[PDB]
This record gives sequence, structure tokens and C-alpha cells, in this order.
Amino acid sequence: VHLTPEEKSAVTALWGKVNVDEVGGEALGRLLVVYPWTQRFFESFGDLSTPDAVMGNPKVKAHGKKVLGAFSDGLAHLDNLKGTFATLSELHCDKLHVDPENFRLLGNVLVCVLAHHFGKEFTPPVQAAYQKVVAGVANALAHKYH
Amino acid sequence: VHLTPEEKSAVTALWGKVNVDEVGGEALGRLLVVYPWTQRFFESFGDLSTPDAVMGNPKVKAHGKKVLGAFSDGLAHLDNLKGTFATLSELHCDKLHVDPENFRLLGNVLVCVLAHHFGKEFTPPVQAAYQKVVAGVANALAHKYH
Amino acid sequence: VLSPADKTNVKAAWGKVGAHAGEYGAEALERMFLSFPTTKTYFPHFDLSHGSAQVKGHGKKVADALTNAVAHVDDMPNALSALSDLHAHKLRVDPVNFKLLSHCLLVTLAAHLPAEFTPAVHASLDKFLASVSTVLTSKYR
Amino acid sequence: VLSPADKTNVKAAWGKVGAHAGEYGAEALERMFLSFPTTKTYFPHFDLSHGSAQVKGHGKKVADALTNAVAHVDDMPNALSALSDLHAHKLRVDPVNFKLLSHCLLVTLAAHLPAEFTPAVHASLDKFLASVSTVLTSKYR
Ligand code: HEM
Ligand code: HEM
Ligand code: HEM
Ligand code: HEM
Repeated sequence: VHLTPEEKSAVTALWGKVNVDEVGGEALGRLLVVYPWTQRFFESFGDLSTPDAVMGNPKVKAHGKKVLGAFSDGLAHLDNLKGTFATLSELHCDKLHVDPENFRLLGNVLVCVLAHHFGKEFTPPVQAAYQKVVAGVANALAHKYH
Repeated sequence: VHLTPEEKSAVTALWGKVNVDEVGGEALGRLLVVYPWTQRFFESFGDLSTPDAVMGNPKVKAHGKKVLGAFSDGLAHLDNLKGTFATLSELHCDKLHVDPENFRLLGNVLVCVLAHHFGKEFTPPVQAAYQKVVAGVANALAHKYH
Repeated sequence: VLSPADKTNVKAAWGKVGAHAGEYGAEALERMFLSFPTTKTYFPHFDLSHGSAQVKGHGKKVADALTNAVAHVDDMPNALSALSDLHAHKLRVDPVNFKLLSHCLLVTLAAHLPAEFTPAVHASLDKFLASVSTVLTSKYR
Repeated sequence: VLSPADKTNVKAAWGKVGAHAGEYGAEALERMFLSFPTTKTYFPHFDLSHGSAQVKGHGKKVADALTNAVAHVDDMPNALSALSDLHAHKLRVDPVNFKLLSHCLLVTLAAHLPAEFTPAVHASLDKFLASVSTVLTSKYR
């Protein structure tokens, strides 16, 4: 993805303050709440029938940590996302059967979460930079679909 | 855009039978009828309030020819759509102020026009190849937007 | 919002389709799976090869639903009530995909109905498929 | 469809916004122009630099429209009649752009309402903004 060096620096500076464990659970939980149809992939997680059940579900929290840990690794290779997420793309297509539109939804929910978490520090230019990142990650994850 | 060799052959073969002038006026006309908000760029063309008016407008016909002629030229450079369309992308962004979503809409209308014209020859695999081409051209035209 | 002209147009076009409705349903599906491969993510249990009986069978069900929608164009939300429930609470297909199938249905109809697929009818059919889509996703949240 | 809970959530969040509506509307616009540059194609007559007078004035008009919508949540098609007409027949903004602005309005609200922006309220606001976008594009064709 083409971020400028000042965009790259802003993205990394902010990410160093993120607790991936907390943010991961919040982001995946909000996705399941705001866009309920995404629950279709997680029937194995148990009760997701109300917002309180979703946000308190330990499997949702654990999975959120995994997802955002993989995202975090990806931020070290902004110049080669395709390469970093290649195996994961194949897994999401062939084994998990996840419609890539879901990666885009998660991207926007994550941007909301960062804004909620950091408030005024999540400025318009910092947002713009993260929008490029989340689009890039979604595109990388969708690359091996067939 | 990557087309497999059989896709390339299918695209080229069908296009050899297309009358750009006719197909161009039909695709642009249908765009303006099916998605009337696209008329916003063509106030100077005259009255566009009915399907018959639109389809018989000489300025719609003429512009359809121009558009599809450039598109035609791009089919000879499938390996470098971005460079081929760079100047046109900058023009559409900086001078004409055309939302790139319009390029996606015209692509799908063009697919429907080819199907209408060619019937059974426009098979599922041939459509798939053309969907790749129209998406590539749309992305190319959108590339220099800023 | 469908106008009387739209309803008139859809009823005439769908009428010429007639007994081939199921056949066209299957072809639209095949066009979708090939043109937009991400849609296959909702059919992991299907054999998606050319001429699959599951595809032919599912195409028939989709077509029969559309025929019912056309018959009940003035009260689609009740006529499709069972389907909208099934899509919202069970199948849970992301709404973007409805646009993809709609496009492929238009392409299919265009390829089979040269004389009837005028710009006016194309426009009415597009609105009609968008309204059906809207009904099928109306109970998602 | 907005439930009673959705309406309560929206009313509570927008009330907290109160006198800052206009400031937040301008911020949402700046967020959109920077994050989604294609949206700039509809404002070639504007100075889009940070803090511009046109952006400030427009943000206030957008915010006031949303305040009106919240107050007329059960009667939105009538309350937004003039705006639906204007967008459909004069401005003619492609429908895809409404979701870009809606996202940037959500981000803006998140950034300003730490206590109030719970997962339930986030969902209700997203639904509310989709409903507003639907009304504004309802007369397009
Ligand atoms: C930022 C985008 C995402 C990333 C980086 C990501 C990453 C991952 C990783 C690392 C795994 C574990 C793979 C393994 O070793 O088995 C996984 C599994 C999975 N992901 Fe994704 N994910 C993303 C988005 C999504 C979204 C949006 C969905 C669906 C809405 C999804 C659905 C799943 C499911 C169902 C599993 C398997 C869960 C299980 O083991 O039961 N992912 N993902
Ligand atoms: C396949 C995609 C398209 C291609 C290849 C294309 C190509 C062109 C070309 C070659 C020109 C003439 C530029 C010049 O004067 O040097 C042009 C002009 C223009 N195009 Fe595009 N175009 C495309 C799609 C569209 C669409 C979808 C719209 C809006 C619905 C649009 C709006 C315009 C307008 C308003 C002009 C100027 C017309 C005039 O001054 O007479 N174009 N385009
Ligand atoms: C015009 C739009 C559509 C209509 C009218 C429609 C209608 C139907 C009908 C009638 C059924 C059978 C229900 C039953 O057997 O009781 C069905 C099932 C199903 N639909 Fe939808 N559908 C539409 C669009 C979509 C789209 C866009 C997708 C996703 C790409 C989709 C995915 C499915 C799936 C996965 C099933 C279950 C198939 C099975 O296991 O047999 N449908 N639909
Ligand atoms: C939440 C959805 C939106 C609402 C409530 C809204 C509301 C408004 C209002 C109140 C006006 C001023 C009308 C007047 O002059 O009295 C306006 C104008 C305008 N809107 Fe929309 N708008 C929305 C979304 C959008 C979108 C997404 C775009 C395109 C990106 C857009 C483009 C415009 C433009 C170009 C004007 C004319 C501005 C000028 O020339 O001063 N709007 N809108």
C-alpha cells in the first residue's frame, strides 16, 4: 500500500499505544453486534444473542486477539501485505469460506474503535492513513480467492 | 489485468465483431436511462428526461463513440492499463470531476449491451473475461484520483 | 419505488420468460459464480461444476421466488416474508452479493430476450431486482 | 427498521452532541475528503483546506439536517422532503457516497463521545445513518 513516510510514521506511532488484546476483543465483538450477519461464522463460539452476550463471550475475546495480532504483524510489512497474508488468504477462502466483504466491515469497525479509544489524537490525517491500511489488509486477505 | 490465454482469445474475438459506434451509443444511453443521476455531467446535451429522448440524442451517440473508442484502444494494452489510461484518469479527476463509481456502472451496462447484442455467444466464461476487463479499465481510470 | 410503468414492464418481460424461468435462474447463478468467485463462499456444500444438479435445482427455486414476487408486486414484503426471514436469520448473506446476482440475472435476460430488453425495460428490471434485494435484506438488523 | 431502543439510543447520543453539532459536521466532512478523495469530485467549487469557511458552513447545514431528522425520526420522508428532492434532481450524488459520509460521521461521534459510544449505541447510530441515507436517495429513479 502506498502510504507516505509521514503516514507510515503516524500509523506506527499510534499502534505502539494499542493494547492488541483489548482492542481485538472490542473490534470483533462490535462487528458481531453492529453487523449481526457476520455471526454466521461463529456458531461454535456459543451464545451471541444479545450485545452483552457477544461482548462478554470469552471465545470472541480470544479470537479478537488472534485476528488483531496477525493484523499487528502486518504493520511491519506495509510494503508487502500480499506476501504477509498469502497463507491466511488461502485459509480464509478454501477452508473457512469467509466472504471478503467481511474484512472490509471489520476494517471500518476497527477505525471506529481506534477513534473511540484515542479520541482527539485520532485526527483526520491519522484516520486517512488507517483507512489506507485497513483497505490494504482487506485486499491482501482477498488476493488468493478463486 | 491477468487474463488466461483462452480469456484473451475470447475477448479479442468478440470485440472484432463489435461496431464501436453503435455499441458505444447504446451503452452510454442505457447508463443515462438506467441510472439517471449520471445525467449530471451532460446538461449541455439537451433534454434527457425520457428513454426515447436519450437514445436518440446525437450528442449521447457521439460521446458514446468517443468513450468506447478509448476503451477499444485499451484492449490492445491489457498488460499496462494504468499507464495507458493515466492521462485520461488525471483529466477525469482534475478537469471533469467525474466520480469513479460511474466507470463501474458503465462497465456493467456495457456487459449487458454485449449480452443483448450477441445472445448465446456471450457465454458465462466470455462474460467472466469481460467482467475482468471492465473492472481493470475502471480501476485504471480511477488510479490517478487524489 | 416501482411506478405502474415499471410493474407493467416487469410483468411483460417475466411473462415471456415463462417456462424457462428455472433454466435462466441456473444460468444467472453460473454466470455469478464465474464472474464473481467470492459468491461461491456461500455454497461450500454445492458441486459448482458446469451442469450441476444442485445449481439447476437452486436456480429453479430462485426463479420460482421471483415469479411469486412478480405476481405479488404490490405487496412483496409479505409475499417474500418467509424468504426474508431465512436470509436474515439463517443464510446471512452479505447484502453486497444481491447486487451481483441481480446483475447476472439482467445479463441472462438480455442474452435471451433481444426484442423485449429495451432500455426502458432494462431500467424497470434493475429497479425491480433492487426492490426484491431490499426486501430480502430488510430484517438483517 | 429502527426499533424503540434504536430511537432512544440515537436521541441520547445526539443530545450529548447538542451545541457541537456544527463543529462535528465540519470534522466529519474533513475526515471524508481526506480518507475518501473521490468524494471531492462533488465539491470542485469549494476550498477544501482545513478550516475553510465553505467546509465550516456546509458542516453546519449537514448537522442541522441530522438534528431535524432525529427530531422527526418517525416521520423522516416528510421532514427530509426538500433534501431528498435536491439530492435526487439537482446534486445527484451517487448513492455509494452516503455510506462514506455515514462512516465518517460515526468515527467523529466515537472520537467525541467516550462514555456514550457503546456497542449498542454504535449499532443504533449506524442503522440511523443508513435510514437517513435511504430517505435521501429514495427519489433517485
Ligand atoms: C483483519 C482481518 C483478519 C485477519 C488478519 C484474520 C486472521 C485470522 C487468523 C490468524 C486466524 C487463525 C488461523 C489459524 O491458524 O487457524 C483466523 C481464523 C478465523 N477467521 Fe480470520 N482474520 C480476519 C478477519 C476475519 C473476519 C472479518 C472474519 C469473519 C467475519 C473471520 C473469520 C475467521 C474464522 C471463522 C476463523 C477460524 C476460527 C476458528 O478457529 O474457529 N476473520 N483469522
Ligand atoms: C470506459 C470508461 C471511459 C472512458 C475510456 C472515457 C473516455 C473519455 C474520453 C476519451 C474523453 C474525451 C477527453 C478529451 O476531450 O480529451 C472523455 C470525456 C468525458 N467523459 Fe469520459 N470516459 C469514460 C467514462 C465516462 C463516464 C462513465 C462518464 C460519466 C458518466 C464520463 C464523463 C465524461 C465527460 C463529461 C467528458 C467530457 C465530455 C465533453 O467535453 O464533451 N466518462 N471520456
Ligand atoms: C433475488 C435474490 C435471491 C432470491 C430471490 C433468493 C431466493 C432463495 C430461495 C427461494 C432459496 C431456497 C429456500 C428454501 O429452500 O426454502 C434460497 C436459498 C439460498 N440462498 Fe438465496 N436468493 C437470492 C439471493 C441470494 C444470494 C445473492 C445469495 C448469496 C450469494 C444467496 C444464497 C443462498 C444460499 C446459500 C441458500 C441455501 C441453498 C441451499 O443450501 O439449498 N441467495 N434463496
Ligand atoms: C447524511 C447525508 C447527507 C445529508 C443529511 C446532506 C445534507 C445536505 C444539506 C442540508 C445541504 C444544503 C442544502 C441547502 O443549500 O440548503 C446539502 C448540499 C449538498 N450536498 Fe448533501 N448531504 C448528505 C450527504 C451528501 C453526500 C454523501 C454528498 C457527496 C459526497 C453530498 C453532496 C452535497 C453537495 C455537493 C451539496 C451542495 C453544496 C453547495 O454547493 O453549497 N451530500 N446536503
